[PDB]
Amino acid sequence: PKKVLTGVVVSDKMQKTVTVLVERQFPHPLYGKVIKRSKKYLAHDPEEKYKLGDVVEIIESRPISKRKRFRVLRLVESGRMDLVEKYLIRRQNYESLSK
Amino acid sequence: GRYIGPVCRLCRREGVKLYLKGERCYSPKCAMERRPYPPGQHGQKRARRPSDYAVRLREKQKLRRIYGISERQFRNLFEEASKKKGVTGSVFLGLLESRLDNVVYRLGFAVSRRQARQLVRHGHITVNGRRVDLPSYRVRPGDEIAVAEKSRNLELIRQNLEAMKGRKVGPWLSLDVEGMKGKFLRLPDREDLALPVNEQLVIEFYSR
Amino acid sequence: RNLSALKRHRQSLKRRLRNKAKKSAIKTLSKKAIQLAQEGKAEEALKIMRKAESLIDKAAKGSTLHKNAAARRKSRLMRKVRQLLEAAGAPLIGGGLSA
Amino acid sequence: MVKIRLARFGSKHNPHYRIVVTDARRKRDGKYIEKIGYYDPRKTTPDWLKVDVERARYWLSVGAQPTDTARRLLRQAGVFRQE
RNA sequence: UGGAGAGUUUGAUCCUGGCUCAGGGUGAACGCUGGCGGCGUGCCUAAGACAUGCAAGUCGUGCGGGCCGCGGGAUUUUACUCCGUGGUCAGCGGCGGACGGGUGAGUAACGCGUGGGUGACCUACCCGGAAGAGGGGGACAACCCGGGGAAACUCGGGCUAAUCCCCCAUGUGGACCCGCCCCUUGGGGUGUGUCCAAAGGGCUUUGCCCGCUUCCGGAUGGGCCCGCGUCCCAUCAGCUAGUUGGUGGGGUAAUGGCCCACCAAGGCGACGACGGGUAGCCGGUCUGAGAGGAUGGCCGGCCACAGGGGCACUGAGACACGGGCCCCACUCCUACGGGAGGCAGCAGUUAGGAAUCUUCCGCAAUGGGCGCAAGCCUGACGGAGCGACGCCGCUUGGAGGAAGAAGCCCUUCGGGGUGUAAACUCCUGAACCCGGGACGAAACCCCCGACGAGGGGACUGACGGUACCGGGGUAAUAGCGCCGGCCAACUCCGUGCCAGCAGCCGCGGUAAUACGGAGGGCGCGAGCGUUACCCGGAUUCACUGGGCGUAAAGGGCGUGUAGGCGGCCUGGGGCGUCCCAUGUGAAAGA
Ligand SMILES: [Mg+2]
Ligand SMILES: [Mg+2]
Ligand SMILES: [Mg+2]
Ligand SMILES: [Mg+2]
Ligand SMILES: [Mg+2]
Ligand SMILES: [Mg+2]
Repeated sequence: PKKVLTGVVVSDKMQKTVTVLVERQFPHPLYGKVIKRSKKYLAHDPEEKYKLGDVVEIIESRPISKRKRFRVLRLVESGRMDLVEKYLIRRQNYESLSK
Repeated sequence: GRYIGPVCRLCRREGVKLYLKGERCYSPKCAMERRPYPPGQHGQKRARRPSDYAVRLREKQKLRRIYGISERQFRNLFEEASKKKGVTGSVFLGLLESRLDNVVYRLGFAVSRRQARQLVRHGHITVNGRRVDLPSYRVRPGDEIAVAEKSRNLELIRQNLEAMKGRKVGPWLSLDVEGMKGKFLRLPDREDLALPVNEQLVIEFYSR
Repeated sequence: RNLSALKRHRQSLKRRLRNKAKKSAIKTLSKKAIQLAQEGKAEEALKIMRKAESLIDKAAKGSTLHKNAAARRKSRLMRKVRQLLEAAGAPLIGGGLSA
Repeated sequence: MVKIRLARFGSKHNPHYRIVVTDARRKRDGKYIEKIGYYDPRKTTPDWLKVDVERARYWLSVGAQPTDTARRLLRQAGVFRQE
């Protein structure tokens, strides 16, 4: 069955496209503890419809670009800017890590 | 393979009578009557207090030296016995005891295991009628172990099979003396054997 | 040191040539048709399309252009032509279009 | 064109074939689509030929050609024998 | 059904802790030694270079010729010409050359593994089903006649067949545009319009066989995409312009910045981007009590490569190991203009190296390509050969045989040891000789039947005069390591911190069970040792299963970012977690 993934929209800065952060969590093969881990997907939003902070389902799809390979199936809930907030700060930590 | 050298000479060293000659090892020596001590220049100086290791060694030496099977072959049989279901110490005994060359001897067709082994190599033995020249051949229960009718003549087959006329035989064996043949009824139960040998120690020698 | 199936080469060359040839017609004729529609030509622009259509189908009879590379070409062409004609006036006479 | 054919198992001077459906192009002893029988030419056992005839009939139904010698064995187990 | 530890820091002790040994393994190599067989296995190094032979063809039942024959005819005049047939050689045309076989160079990646997606696709030959093949026309090799080149070869001119190419027809049908319906990514259905088929051959000749064409399905094989998984270095921290997305093209069988134009300004990264190193991945293999560690040779699956680098053509399929073009490096021929070539196919040579095989036999079997078949091709393969490289089986005798030869060794001079060992008696009879002698092979095919089912018949064995069976028959090979402790096995000489041993601890300075020899002893045995490498023990990277006051180890102290962790009660949800069913988990291996 075409994979269905649910995540948070963290970018509408592209035409007909959204970046979706999908968290995943599981037992660590050796050390046991349940650990989180995530991935951004670029998903197809043809009616520039879903916006920054929406939770969406993402569905395994016939390719649209190099790297566009999922389409936005539906919307789960609006608003969730905390999640976007989380991602953004984590992103800015990065400056405070080089030389 | 197989040993070939001085023998009622470990009837010695291993401390105890192995009948390896059999015929003589019954009568004023397995060499072991005249000198019940280890061989060589030192063999009757005061016994060294032997190590936990030494002990385990000699004991397996003893057991193996009884059936004159070689270390390689002995070891394979043991590993076979370990991985097999049931009490490994015993099973091993069952298995050594299933070697044709030993059974040929247990049935009395020969007076020793080394002599028995030759009768097997030289075509003098059958199993269920069909001929078999492998000492290592595994005898299973129900198998009939004949002298080869062609061999039934020789001064040896005569003498030994005659000698058996009076003789009693293994609870796990049967032997029709007249028709020069035996049956292998079941594999021997530890109790059926009277071996001068503590097998639990042998198992122990194959730990470390 | 003399493998007699370099005969395969000899034929390949002949075939290469026969193909090259068929395809050249197809291109130069399609060009011609869509050029004519770009100028709003009922009769003449379809008249030619109709030939090109045919010439393609024929090409797909054997090895040249087999398949539905055929089909692709036909589609692309009778889209192009059709649109270009309504992009000017004039609709009618003849042709391989379902009106 | 897929095939019912022989596939060599066993050992040296000890052939045992497996009767297998497989693509024509595939190596002799390679990956097959189904085992559907076996065959020991030296008949060393009572059990020297065996064929899943319902299965043989299916593959034939979908158009696999047996080797000449495969069909020999097939017939012998009565794949073709009718009414 | 599974888990052993020991030596070594001190005068002694307990503890930390490293080093070391005992076990298992190997595509090994090296030393001493070496009898037989079966089954495995054998360039780990230079993906260095390669002499020679062989490794892919086949079809005359698609077609027309050339050359060498033979035989019939027309004329009764011998020239000229028609027909039939046998060699043989290519050519046109098909199907195969994309499989099979080789290697691991590159590749850290959708390459591989595993589970999914394709409404985004392809599939020659095979099977099933529906419907067809009616007219015309053409050319290019062969062959013939010329020219250029040393050679490779090559340029022109003329003739000609076909299942070669084209045109018109028929349109079961299918393709495309537009519409409408169902369905939902480009999936079905339908209506105008347009467009698209074909090839003949054989005959046991009016009726069958091999083919051809369109289309719908099947089967097998493949492309593309996605989730998850997949080594070392952070003393590599920022990276990115087809870059990230878009709209429209192009290209493909098909999606896609795959490619292009135009617009937008984006994408990626401490959950490690980028960079560097190393590396084919897996099924498995070895080891371990297990968790784990290590590994990917043989066999099977996938990938990638074919002197190095580009690239396309042809085709169902290749961007093609034994096809093509160009650049480069090499070797060869050259009449100096130019040409030929590519063992990581089987053998084999040479180089490198500690080291790795026969220029064997056969298409008899299995499997593959073409063929209606007979058949042909097949260094795939089935065998044999070399190497104790590995595993397994077997031999070098068996029973007698002294209070116990000789020699050698010890000796408190009584004796003690090698030792039932030898001698010697009988017995058996590896080797070797004679006789017979396989299975592996019943199909294709032919006959009967009906070219079906079924029945009958014949041909065929490289291994091989081998295996195996019967008869005869000789007492017929033993080596290597070790004996201070760990670790099984002790004595005499020699030697004097020398010569030497040595895995660790340590032996040797004139009485050495530790060096060298000898007697004797322990261990294993056609082997035994050594070196290298992997796991073990090592709970010594500690998830299972470790630690940090003085043994190595708390950051000089705070603040608080990410992150990790989170009191008590109730309700929803059901992501984690748990349960049932089910699919998957190929074969090999276990
Ligand atoms: Mg010390
Ligand atoms: Mg100290
Ligand atoms: Mg000390
Ligand atoms: Mg220690
Ligand atoms: Mg510690
Ligand atoms: Mg400290």
